[PDB]
Amino acid sequence: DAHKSEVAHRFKDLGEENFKALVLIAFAQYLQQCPFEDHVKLVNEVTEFAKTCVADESAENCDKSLHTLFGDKLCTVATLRETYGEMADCCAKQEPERNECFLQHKDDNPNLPRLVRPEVDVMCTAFHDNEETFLKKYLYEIARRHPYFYAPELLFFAKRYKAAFTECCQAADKAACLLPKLDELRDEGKASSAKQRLKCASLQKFGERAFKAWAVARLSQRFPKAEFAEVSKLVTDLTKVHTECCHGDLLECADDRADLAKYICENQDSISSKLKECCEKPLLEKSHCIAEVENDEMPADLPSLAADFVESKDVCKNYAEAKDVFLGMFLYEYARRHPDYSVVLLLRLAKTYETTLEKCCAAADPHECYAKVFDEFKPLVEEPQNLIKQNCELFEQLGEYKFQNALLVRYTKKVPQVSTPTLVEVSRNLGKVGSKCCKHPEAKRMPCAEDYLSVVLNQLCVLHEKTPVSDRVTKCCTESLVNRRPCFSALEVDETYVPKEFNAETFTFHADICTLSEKERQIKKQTALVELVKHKPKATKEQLKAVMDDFAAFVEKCCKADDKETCFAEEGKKLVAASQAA
Amino acid sequence: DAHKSEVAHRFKDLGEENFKALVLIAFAQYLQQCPFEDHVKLVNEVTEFAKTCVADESAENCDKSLHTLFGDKLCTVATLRETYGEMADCCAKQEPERNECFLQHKDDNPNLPRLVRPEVDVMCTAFHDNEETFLKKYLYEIARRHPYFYAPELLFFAKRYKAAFTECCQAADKAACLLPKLDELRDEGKASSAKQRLKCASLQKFGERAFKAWAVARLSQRFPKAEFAEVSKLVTDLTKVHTECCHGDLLECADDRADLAKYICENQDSISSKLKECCEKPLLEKSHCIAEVENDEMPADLPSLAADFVESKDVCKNYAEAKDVFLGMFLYEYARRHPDYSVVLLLRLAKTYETTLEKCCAAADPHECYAKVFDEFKPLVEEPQNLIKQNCELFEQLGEYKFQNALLVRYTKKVPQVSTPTLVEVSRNLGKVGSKCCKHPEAKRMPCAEDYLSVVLNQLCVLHEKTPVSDRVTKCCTESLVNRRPCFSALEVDETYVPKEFNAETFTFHADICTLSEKERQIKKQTALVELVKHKPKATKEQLKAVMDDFAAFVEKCCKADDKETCFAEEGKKLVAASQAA
Ligand SMILES: CCN(CC)CC(=O)Nc1c(C)cccc1C
Repeated sequence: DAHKSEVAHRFKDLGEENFKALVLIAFAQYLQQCPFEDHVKLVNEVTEFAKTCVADESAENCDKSLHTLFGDKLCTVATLRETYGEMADCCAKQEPERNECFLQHKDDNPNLPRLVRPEVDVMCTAFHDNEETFLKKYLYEIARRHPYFYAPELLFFAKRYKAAFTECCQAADKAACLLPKLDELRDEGKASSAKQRLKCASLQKFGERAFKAWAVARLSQRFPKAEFAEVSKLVTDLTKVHTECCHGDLLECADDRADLAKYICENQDSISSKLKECCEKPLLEKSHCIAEVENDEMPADLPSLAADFVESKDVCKNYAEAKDVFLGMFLYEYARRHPDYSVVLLLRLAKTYETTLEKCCAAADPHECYAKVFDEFKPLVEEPQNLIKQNCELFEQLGEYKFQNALLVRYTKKVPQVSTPTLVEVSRNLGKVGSKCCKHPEAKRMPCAEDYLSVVLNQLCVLHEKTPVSDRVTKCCTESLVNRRPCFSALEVDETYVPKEFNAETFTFHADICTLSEKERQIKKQTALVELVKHKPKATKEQLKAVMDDFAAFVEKCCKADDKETCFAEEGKKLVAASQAA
Repeated sequence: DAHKSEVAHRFKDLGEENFKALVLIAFAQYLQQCPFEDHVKLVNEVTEFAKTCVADESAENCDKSLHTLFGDKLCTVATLRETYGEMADCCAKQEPERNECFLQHKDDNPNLPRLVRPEVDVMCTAFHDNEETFLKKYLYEIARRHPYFYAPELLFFAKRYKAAFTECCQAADKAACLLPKLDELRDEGKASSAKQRLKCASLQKFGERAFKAWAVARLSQRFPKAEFAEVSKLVTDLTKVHTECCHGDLLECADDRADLAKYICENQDSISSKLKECCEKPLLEKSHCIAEVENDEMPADLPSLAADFVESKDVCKNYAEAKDVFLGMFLYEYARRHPDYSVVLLLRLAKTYETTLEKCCAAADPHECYAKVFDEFKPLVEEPQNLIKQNCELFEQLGEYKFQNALLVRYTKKVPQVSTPTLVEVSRNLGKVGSKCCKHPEAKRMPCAEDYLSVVLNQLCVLHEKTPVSDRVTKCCTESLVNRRPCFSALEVDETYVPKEFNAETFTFHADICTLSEKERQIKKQTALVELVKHKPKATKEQLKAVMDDFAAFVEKCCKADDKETCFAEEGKKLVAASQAA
């Protein structure tokens, strides 16, 4: 924007309140390993500095460009820098240089605990004793575990967080009033983080060319009743925003986000009739809703494509002279008239249409060349549906657990070279899709699935990326985006895998297993199974799905055995030695 | 002791703040998981109750005992109990059954992150704004991370903690007065907590005859002015105490520790000269100190053994008739006039005398069979002095890191069959001894080493025991105790080893190494070297140390390299390739 003290420009538009946090995030998303006090200090130190910039724009450094004032204030530590012998010490670099050498250090999976909750009465207690130190830490614990969270969205949560307390902290059993709403939050937040990560990942990995086509797709379905170039307008608007939330430019990311809120609430009419009640609520609750709203009704008369995109004999006339924007119409039109279609599906189609025009505009009699181009669509607009059908029908039989086990093997046979902890975190999550998609009607089961799946396949690629072990994966991950899911399902087994070296400390379990949560114990069964298949890949399931039964009946035998931490080494000795038979 | 409302009978020996702390300890040592806010609450809930026991001796349940009233307030965690999902239903069992079924499985090795201290700028800030909380949080952290750790000592560290704060929170540079004293604190209690564990370990795994003979020794050193009947007595007193704190009875063991302190400070005149002062601090600090004081100046006169034990005509007289306490009479005599000897050396000596008297009282002409027994001592009193002498030179030539490497290679060839993650853990620590020992003078290095060592050897048996892979390592671990160091220092290489199959997926490294910490980046190089050796055992410390350099200079060339993870890919492949040379 046009301003000298760039700091203050945003400071105003966002407000002292939406600063101390939009800045707490920044530090949290950067230094993650660093404690609470360290971050509140630095924020309550960039606040004073940012207060003098509210005075005279030409003070100390007020003229600077945030990134500068940021990284600098970050090297105010150089203390815990011992935990960073290399990396995060590169403040020697200038601009951009070091700011890049910062967005890189962000750990996608930090070595942290789950946040254990104090009992419900102790939470409300701390909520009163200091209603602000409380809400701050929540905003922080999350932002350090999710370095790529939609920074502004993360604000809205702390709002629903405060409210969740301000209401639920008064009733005979306020306890059971609160949690069922914190959990909605816990998850619903964890879900947003995963979607956003994908958006950022599609920017830093496939430029914005790819990104836009996504918005053109999900912004059409959402606001179908709105001009093509009015959407192509919001699409480009939204892009700049998300580019700056991924780039770490939080303040301006929110500043731009709100700027859109205002705007779309102005052109509320030439956009849809669902923004109504959402504009009448805080600029905070504003942005959020607007994007996660309901789709609007289709157009009355519909040109039903065809003549508009396949029949018009002089196709290339508007193609070789347009390409982009022209294909953008095709998308806008197609997507807007398919609130049932998955976003990834519309793109496979559009990239299919593009694969046709570029092949037909190079042959005699082109206007009759394609024609049967929509003939390609059929298997592709069905294949996904037939897949969701299968795996859902299967999910409703094996149940979430045993199902995650099916994948644990299939996906672990396909690429054993992959980190064991990942194969679990991922496979478990793939199983989690069936739970929150096979509850939907056939029409809406299409997106939810292909979408949630897209998300999870990414947190596979973002994990493997830091530690590349199977170039087969990196092949599926780097080679195209709207070809990721198709790629993996296509992967076959691996005869070139040398069965992992035994290691008994692995298949050795202890009474520690007994004192575990139902899930963190399942996750142990999971991890066990993975390291297992990796040990002798060419093994059938009826055998695994037997050795596993044995183990389950074992862990459940030495958790009920009179007083046994002794049999985990006696019966466990037998189990290992026994299973090796077959 | 004795009293009606023991709940308030204790509130009169410590009286709040010394009571609000002992409660935060006992609790945070059981509910190691439940957060801080929960623990503070649970401490007040006992205070306000123990206050209504100051109101009138007989009220609600003031008459109740402690193990009982603690369990009651313990079955208050009706909330948090998912990690206790199959832990703590023993509230059904009554006294004493209920107490046991609690101790039996409270984590002995929690899964908590390493405290990342804030900036010293804010630690002091916090130390002022809220001195009370900031201080009691440390107690909860340290007490939870050390469940079986003594409670009194814990309190001591706490006052020295604030002492380091009240004193150092104002200086041109407080960041130089502070953490040198805090790092000092960490590894001290860490040593005390570990040296504590070993104590119980030996007591439980090897009866108490082996334990008494241990205290007899290090007591005779601490207090050489004391008679024997005095020392002998103190031992049985101390043996009762230590058998308790170990078993878990921390409520009475703590009492007895305070009971004993009275008797040692009662008659210092027939015990030690160094007592005087410490017997002036409150009853709490009068225990922790007395045990860890200093070695009283040797007597003004000494009959220089020999005549007592070597001749006596029939030493088999007051021996074959009294056996123990005779060797104890001896150990006392010997250990009192050898303060600088390690307490483990003195014990090998006393076992060498017994084994001798047993082989000389079995052949006609005893006083001529032995009388030449103090000869076998000559070597075994120098033999250790030899191994500490060498290694110290070596240490002060390679430094910690490179010294550990030489060990990772040595001990690894000795027992390749061991868990890599283990060999590193143990080898590193061995290299960590020389640091906090090779600084001390010549006299205070025989025990310093042999002490700090048997702890590191112990935390090898606890690791190996969990996963027995080499019968000649559990051998050394079980076979005797004072034959641990002698057994391991004996282990030859291993011509019978099957070189761990290649697999270079462990020999591949990725950018993440750079964004690691000083130690944890070296932990990987050492994890590497171990895995290296286990691939072609019969190499040479010439080639190993050689290739260890190429790699070290490689990870350096690849972290600063432009900005590449492709570096590690292309370069690492060149490293593996060239490493295959030799
Ligand atoms: C059963 C529905 N949810 C919450 C009510 C389960 C869940 O969220 N599990 C989960 C969490 C919370 C964080 C990291 C990894 C996992 C597998």
